[PDB]
Amino acid sequence: VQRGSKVRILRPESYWYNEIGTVASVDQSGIKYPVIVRFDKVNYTGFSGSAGGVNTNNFALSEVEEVSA
Amino acid sequence: TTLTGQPPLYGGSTGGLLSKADIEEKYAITWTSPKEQVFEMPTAGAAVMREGENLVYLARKEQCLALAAQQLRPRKINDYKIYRIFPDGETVLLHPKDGVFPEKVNQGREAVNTVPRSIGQNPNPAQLKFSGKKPYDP
Amino acid sequence: TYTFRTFWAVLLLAINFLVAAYYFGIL
Amino acid sequence: AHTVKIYDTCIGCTQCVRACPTDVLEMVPWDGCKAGQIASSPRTEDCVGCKRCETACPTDFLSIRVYLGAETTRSMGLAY
Amino acid sequence: CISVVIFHFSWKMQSDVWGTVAPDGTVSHITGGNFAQSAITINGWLRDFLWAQASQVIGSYGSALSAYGLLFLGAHFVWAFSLMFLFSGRGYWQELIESIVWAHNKLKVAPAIQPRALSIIQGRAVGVAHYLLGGIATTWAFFLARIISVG
Amino acid sequence: MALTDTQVYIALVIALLPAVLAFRLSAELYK
Amino acid sequence: DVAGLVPCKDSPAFQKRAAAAVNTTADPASGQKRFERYSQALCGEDGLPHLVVDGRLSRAGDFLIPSALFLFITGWIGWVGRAYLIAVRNSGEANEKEIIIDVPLAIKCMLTGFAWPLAALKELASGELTAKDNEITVSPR
Amino acid sequence: ATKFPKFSQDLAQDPTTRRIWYAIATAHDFESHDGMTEENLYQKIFASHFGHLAIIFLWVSGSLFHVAWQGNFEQWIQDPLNTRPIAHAIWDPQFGKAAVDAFTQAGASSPVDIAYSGVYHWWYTIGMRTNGDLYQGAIFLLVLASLALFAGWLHLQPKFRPSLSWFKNAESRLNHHLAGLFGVSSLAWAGHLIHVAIPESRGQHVGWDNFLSTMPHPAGLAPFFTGNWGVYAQNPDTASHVFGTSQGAGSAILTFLGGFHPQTESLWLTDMAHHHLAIAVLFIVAGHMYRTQFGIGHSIKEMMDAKDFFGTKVEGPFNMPHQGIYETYNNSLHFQLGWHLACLGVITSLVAQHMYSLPPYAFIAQDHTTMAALYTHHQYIAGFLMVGAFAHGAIFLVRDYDPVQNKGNVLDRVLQHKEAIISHLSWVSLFLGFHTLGLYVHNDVVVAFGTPEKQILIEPVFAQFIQAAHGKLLYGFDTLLSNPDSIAATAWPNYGNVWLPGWLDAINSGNNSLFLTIGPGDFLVHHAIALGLHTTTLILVKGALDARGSKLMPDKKDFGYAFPCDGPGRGGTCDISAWDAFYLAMFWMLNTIGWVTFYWHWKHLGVWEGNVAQFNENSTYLMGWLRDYLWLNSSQLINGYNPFGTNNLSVWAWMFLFGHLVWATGFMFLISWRGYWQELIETLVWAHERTPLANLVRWKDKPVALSIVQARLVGLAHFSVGYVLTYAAFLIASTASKY
Ligand code: CLA
Ligand code: CLA
Ligand code: CLA
Ligand code: CLA
Ligand code: CLA
Ligand code: CLA
Ligand SMILES: CC1=C(/C=C/C(C)=C/C=C/C(C)=C/C=C/C=C(C)/C=C/C=C(C)/C=C/C2=C(C)CCCC2(C)C)C(C)(C)CCC1
Ligand SMILES: CC1=C(/C=C/C(C)=C/C=C/C(C)=C\C=C\C=C(C)\C=C\C=C(C)\C=C\C2=C(C)CCCC2(C)C)C(C)(C)CCC1
Ligand SMILES: CC1=C(C/C=C(\C)CCC[C@H](C)CCC[C@H](C)CCCC(C)C)C(=O)c2ccccc2C1=O
Ligand SMILES: CC1=C(C/C=C(\C)CCC[C@H](C)CCC[C@H](C)CCCC(C)C)C(=O)c2ccccc2C1=O
Ligand code: SF4
Ligand code: SF4
Repeated sequence: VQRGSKVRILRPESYWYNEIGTVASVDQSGIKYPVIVRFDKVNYTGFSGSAGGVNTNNFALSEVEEVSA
Repeated sequence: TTLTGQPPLYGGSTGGLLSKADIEEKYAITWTSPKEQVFEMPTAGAAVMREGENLVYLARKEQCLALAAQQLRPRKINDYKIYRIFPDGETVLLHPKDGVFPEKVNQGREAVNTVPRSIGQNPNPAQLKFSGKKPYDP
Repeated sequence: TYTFRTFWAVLLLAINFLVAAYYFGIL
Repeated sequence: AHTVKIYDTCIGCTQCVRACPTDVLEMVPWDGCKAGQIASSPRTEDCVGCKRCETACPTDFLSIRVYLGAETTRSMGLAY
Repeated sequence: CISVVIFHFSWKMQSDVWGTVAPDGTVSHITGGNFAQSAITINGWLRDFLWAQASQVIGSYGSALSAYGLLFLGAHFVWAFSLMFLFSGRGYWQELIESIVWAHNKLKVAPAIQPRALSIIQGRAVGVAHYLLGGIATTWAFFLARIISVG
Repeated sequence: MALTDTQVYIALVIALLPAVLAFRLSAELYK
Repeated sequence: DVAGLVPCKDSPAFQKRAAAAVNTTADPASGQKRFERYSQALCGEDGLPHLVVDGRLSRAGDFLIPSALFLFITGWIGWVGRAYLIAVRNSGEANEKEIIIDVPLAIKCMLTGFAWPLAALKELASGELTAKDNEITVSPR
Repeated sequence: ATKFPKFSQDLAQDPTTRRIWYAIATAHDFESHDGMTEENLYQKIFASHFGHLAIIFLWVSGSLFHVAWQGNFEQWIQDPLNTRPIAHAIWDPQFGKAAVDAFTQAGASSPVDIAYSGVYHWWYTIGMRTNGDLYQGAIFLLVLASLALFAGWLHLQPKFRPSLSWFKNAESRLNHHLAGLFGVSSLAWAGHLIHVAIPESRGQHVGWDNFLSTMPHPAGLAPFFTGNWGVYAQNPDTASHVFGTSQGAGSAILTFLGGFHPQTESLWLTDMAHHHLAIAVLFIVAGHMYRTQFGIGHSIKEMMDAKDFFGTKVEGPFNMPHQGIYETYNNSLHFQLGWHLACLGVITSLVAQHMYSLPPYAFIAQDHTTMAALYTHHQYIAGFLMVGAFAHGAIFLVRDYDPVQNKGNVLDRVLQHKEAIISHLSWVSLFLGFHTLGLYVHNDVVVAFGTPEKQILIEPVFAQFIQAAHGKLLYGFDTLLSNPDSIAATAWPNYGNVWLPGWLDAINSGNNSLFLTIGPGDFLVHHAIALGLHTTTLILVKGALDARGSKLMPDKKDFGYAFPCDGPGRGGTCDISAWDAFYLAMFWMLNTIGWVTFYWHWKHLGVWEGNVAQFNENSTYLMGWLRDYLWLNSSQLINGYNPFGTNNLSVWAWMFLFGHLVWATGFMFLISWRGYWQELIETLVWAHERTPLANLVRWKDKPVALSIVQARLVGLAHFSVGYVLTYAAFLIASTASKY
């Protein structure tokens, strides 16, 4: 993928499964999960009572499907 | 071993050691303070840090680490050492083992209990029936 | 194209409306 | 003892090690992420099971996983 | 603590102090001195204080005192509503809100502000607020209807 | 009629046998 | 007449409790008009206006006209809300809009709920009503 | 380490009191024990079944022996409407003279308990007439329990341990249970009814001493090797028959009269024997279905895997994919348990719903308190069984469900659309709850303000039409079986209804509880039951379906069925587990069964006293349920002991208060949680260790607070025990102080 490409998540354990997010970076180095995807629906992550979550996560290229360009 | 350090000026408390310290195990935190200061003990109350080496015996490792994290580190003291002491007198260094604190990556440290997959790639309990195998084995 | 499920639902609806015709005195 | 397993989605943010109250986890070298470090658990005999590490973990789902198992004096947190 | 204190107060006044004086000067107490012999057993407290004196708040419908019977029932409801928040935990509620979110997502109606279960502390606080309101209001409606109809 | 003392005693003596069978099943299930 | 029920007119219990009508409102009559209205209903043994929910177009005013009234009003409400939620997801300030309602847009989506069912039919025709199952999140299994 | 528990070393090295508690709670989870293989697993299941069978036999033996020994069985035989059955004798040294006098009842000299099981009526209906017959039955069940114990011991002997292939033989088990258990046992019971119960009904003693020499029918065993069957039905027992005697006695042994015996007020015994014959023949036919080892037969696996309808495509049976569901059923014991508990709960509830309205036992409809107790008992057992069914479904889904072996089938599509399932369960639950609570509060409010005419009262005209369709001409529907000219009433081609006169008299003579008259109160209450069932189902289905994983916890399968939480991270995860959904649904099931039993009891009190207007006018608001049902009928219960003396209701007043105590004690475990109590026990440990003369004695296991799941279980158990004891006390005392 490439930065700014809307992509769908095929990671079942992920909060954003079957949902779209913009790619913010693809790591050029050979790591297992190079793609940074920034969503707008925040996570569950945080302590109990904390009003927020993360909107940024890491995925492999086999766990990300480019819908747009 | 042979733990050196003056006891901090503490009047004692009912929250300190019990029988478990004397027959099962106890812990000691030794640090060095540049000055005589005040710190809150994990067994409640104020205590006076002596200038030089201070030695405190606590009942749990977590009490020693809470003492190190909420009292020593915000008072710029980062040379503490936490030991486990057995009833026979054997002393084992525990917290800053290889000299570097655990939250700094240190060459020579090996990985224990690292699973080379994700949470989603864990097997199913139905396939992972009668055996010693658990869903998190490497 | 929904043929099987439609047939079974229409059958069940027909049984419902048959009991309704019993209810209302038509039958 | 409780079982702490570290999964390779770890980004090596060290947040789990900084949050452990009983010094169970440590950073070790690893070329699997940009940070160059993976969390590890050499001292799971000292694990109490508070799951502060999973609270501190920013990956989705968590790279660190605590599985509560057999209870000892250390894992029960008994000062007695 | 305060419920038992006000129960003791109500029964002791109604049995040994409050009442009517005759022209000759004889005190006819409201519950006729049952406290010395009934308030020593839990059965006596249930019978001659809680069963007996609640007759006024439950026969209260159709009069000037019907609202106290309505709030007696409504406060019973709020007290029992509290126990949902008190006995349960937010993992269940987050999991159930998740399927309701799926339903909303299907019809393109899931909101921008993500639905969450109440936090653990918030669930405890809602439970204790409902419990206190329900119990206190039940006792309040009982007390008011009983001592207005009889006193 | 009524139960006699002998019928009650015979009931105790007869129920002594399921006691031993229960003990045997418990000890075999324990293994 | 259905299920052993009688009209309130030839019901002795009904007239007995109508002879003791309470006054709900500040009308001098109040209960008299309540009871003369309730007389057309199907009363029973207790002399109370029992309701039948059966279609039964003679006794349709007991469910069916209120049923249509409720469904129209509540579907108006739901369509207005759906239209607003769909129309604020376009702006990136949606989360601000759900706590701070954009009132002109609120009235705009409010006033079009008068044609709430027909439009939904077109949506049911179109496919702009239900989201696809591959565009919505789901837990593992 | 300690020896106990042997089955789990993880608990054996535990140095705390928790080691005891968890062991008691994991002794019957054989699969999770150390050293468990499928063979030894299944063999332990088999022996535990035999042990439980023996316990059941000992229990019935005890009931029979105490009725024969300390009961008044024969005195109750001679006058079954005006004599109280005695359960057993009381021996409490702490009794005062007043409680000895108060419990000296039912024609006894000593303190006794009044039996409310209805066992006297069932034993009188099945031909037991003296104390000797009951004593013989007690010793025979003492023999049968011994045989079951010996069989359980034998099937763990090395030579007699059954193989796993034997346990996994569903075809053979289905055949031998439908035709052997279900068929031959029903045939034998029809044989008992014809040979013993019907002769003792007609005054004749057919004991074991003369049953070979006493023919059931005056010219018998000739008509049914000839097709002349009707000879056994020619003269039915007359409507002037006095039960236990030959006055007006008929001679038929298999009739289809329908309705009730008029004097005994139960169904006919000959009709029951004929029912059992029909059921036995049908069940032997049904058990003649599956292929075991003789070539002929069906096989379930082939049907489940079948994808051919005479050339058509078909995804499977009903064009629904069914591969591996045979394997899923037969390989998972928790799937089997959940299914069997659901079936058992359904039929237990059907037993409850059928015994009150079709009383099967002699004069049991006249013993109002036993009928109340039996209905309430069986409905609570049914609710518990349904909750257990769904709990084991959840346990199967966490521990035994293989998605590969279920890839494609019906279970997989359920797991596909579990969110739509749970969401529409939520919708119907909120629907029912909002509207039922609203109509009730509207009725309450308008009745409060002196206007009961403003009550929204909805006739249950659909169920009234069904009652009419059974024959009740009260509603004036003029439909099937309530019109004498409908083709359902006359059965135009065969003209073979024959049940219909008896049943029509039964339905259109209000002296019974066969399809009681219902009104707007019954409508509102039935919607409360609908709400309760839907919400308990919702909790249990959300727990089971989302037990393998959630969006909050997408690895919930790896943590097992029971775990406290995943901690306060990710927003907070209290009660996230599938065990915790069971724990939540138990309260809902208790509330639902309390609703059904409140409804049954208030309606039947209004029907038995004849003041049916009480229920039909006060059950529409909810102060009617508090005043005219709860406040009123407790009045004799609460005066079970008072400052003036003790009645015989002192037991039920004491148990009423005891149940209130246990129920409120559960609220402690359910509301206050662990870390408070752990910190408190820490100060107690400090106090004990620093107290002189007390530090000489030390604990062997370190005192810790109860675990999170443990105290959830403890609070639920206290809540349930208090719930059940309080309602049983109220039921028995409010139904036994009058009738
Ligand atoms: C635009 C608002 C809106 C719409 C179109 C829906 C629509 C739906 N809901 Mg939802 N809901 C809402 C708001 C809404 N809801 C709010 C605010 C809550 C929190 C109380 C919920 C909680 C909820 C639950 C628990 C469930 C649903 C379910 C459903 C579905 C079935 C219908 C139903 O159960 O009615 C019931 C809805 C309620 C009782 C919510 C109260 C109604 C609120 C007050 C209306 C909101 C209007 C909004 C505040 C103002 C918009 C106007 C705008 C111009 C400013 C349906 C598609 C069910 C489902 O899962 O699908 C089958 C279900 O189980 N909803
Ligand atoms: C101080 C209060 C008190 C006490 C201690 C008792 C005690 C007793 N009452 Mg009682 N009773 C009381 C108040 C009390 N009563 C009051 C206020 C009334 C109203 C006036 C009554 C009216 C009453 C009646 C009518 C009867 C009794 C009877 C009995 C006896 C039961 C005999 C028995 O089977 O034991 C066994 C106990 C059980 C089977 C229940 C125990 C279950 C527990 C909760 C769980 C145990 C399981 C667990 C695994 C065991 C652990 C291991 C264990 C083997 C060590 C018993 C001696 C009965 C009797 O006389 O029997 C001959 C009898 O019918 N009482
Ligand atoms: C004729 C052959 C036959 C018969 C009679 C049985 C009978 C039985 N088997 Mg078995 N089995 C057989 C062959 C047979 N089996 C074969 C060939 C296999 C190899 C595949 C098996 C493998 C097998 C296994 C693995 C197990 C059994 C078990 C059982 C017991 C079932 C549980 C129970 O006791 O409740 C009996 C239930 C009823 C009598 C009726 C059920 C419900 C009815 C329909 C409702 C009607 C009740 C009625 C209204 C009563 C009125 C109530 C009032 C009188 C109080 C039961 C006695 C289980 C067991 O408990 O082990 C000891 C079990 O573990 N079987
Ligand atoms: C056919 C019936 C049946 C069978 C064979 C099983 C079998 C099993 N169940 Mg199960 N279950 C059932 C019905 C059944 N269940 C029903 C009806 C319910 C609803 C309540 C449940 C809900 C359930 C849950 C939630 C769980 C099981 C679990 C299990 C497994 C382990 C049992 C264990 O060790 O814990 C033994 C439990 C105890 C020893 C505690 C018993 C509580 C006592 C008896 C209450 C008595 C209160 C008090 C003493 C009464 C005093 C009265 C007096 C004061 C007057 C086992 C395979 C567990 C499992 O392994 O999950 C994976 C599990 O967590 N069951
Ligand atoms: C009287 C006590 C009580 C009440 C009313 C409820 C009510 C409810 N439970 Mg429940 N529950 C209880 C006790 C109670 N519970 C206890 C003790 C437990 C064990 C811990 C449970 C465990 C439980 C579980 C596990 C679940 C529920 C669910 C539900 C909801 C289902 C919706 C429904 O069926 O009816 C409709 C709603 C009502 C009848 C209440 C609303 C009343 C009015 C209309 C609301 C407005 C109030 C009024 C205007 C005042 C406004 C307030 C303000 C002005 C101050 C509902 C709100 C289920 C659920 O959420 O479904 C998706 C769910 O899964 N309960
Ligand atoms: C978490 C729950 C829990 C559990 C399951 C246990 C369990 C146990 N404890 Mg422990 N304990 C606990 C909490 C717990 N404890 C706490 C919070 C403290 C304070 C720090 C202690 C301090 C403690 C000490 C010092 C000891 C134990 C011991 C024990 C063991 C023996 C039980 C006993 O002494 O009964 C005691 C009996 C009672 C408490 C009942 C009160 C008795 C009253 C005074 C009179 C009743 C007698 C009367 C005649 C009864 C009639 C009998 C009848 C059948 C004839 C047992 C396995 C003993 C042990 O480990 O042995 C080596 C022991 O020495 N415990
Ligand atoms: C969780 C889970 C589970 C469980 C489940 C359950 C628990 C269930 C159930 C269920 C149920 C509980 C059911 C049911 C049913 C019933 C039915 C379905 C019926 C019916 C009916 C009918 C059909 C009838 C008809 C009729 C009538 C109406 C009357 C007259 C006669 C006739 C016959 C005609 C399992 C294990 C699988 C696993 C998976 C998951
Ligand atoms: C006749 C009648 C009756 C009955 C009824 C019934 C039985 C029914 C049904 C029905 C059905 C069987 C249905 C269904 C369905 C399906 C679906 C699928 C749905 C839907 C929905 C939706 C889709 C919605 C949407 C919306 C709108 C439109 C607006 C607002 C928003 C929303 C989104 C909510 C009664 C007797 C009661 C009464 C009388 C009349
Ligand atoms: C029921 C329950 C919930 C669910 C409770 C929730 C979600 C509270 C919120 C409910 C109301 C209905 C939210 C209202 C939403 C809108 C503000 C409504 C619009 C209001 C206009 C109509 C005026 C928990 O989250 C929970 C958490 C922890 C322990 C126990 C429990 C618990 O018991
Ligand atoms: C009161 C309470 C305690 C304190 C209770 C404790 C420590 C148990 C002490 C019980 C003593 C040992 C007496 C128990 C007597 C029983 C009647 C005996 C039954 C034993 C069976 C094995 C037969 C908790 O530990 C706890 C933990 C988590 C959430 C809530 C709570 C909670 O509410
Ligand atoms: S669960 Fe607690 S003690 Fe164990 S590794 Fe995580 S933070 Fe450390
Ligand atoms: S907190 Fe999570 S991502 Fe960060 S180092 Fe620890 S395991 Fe890795």
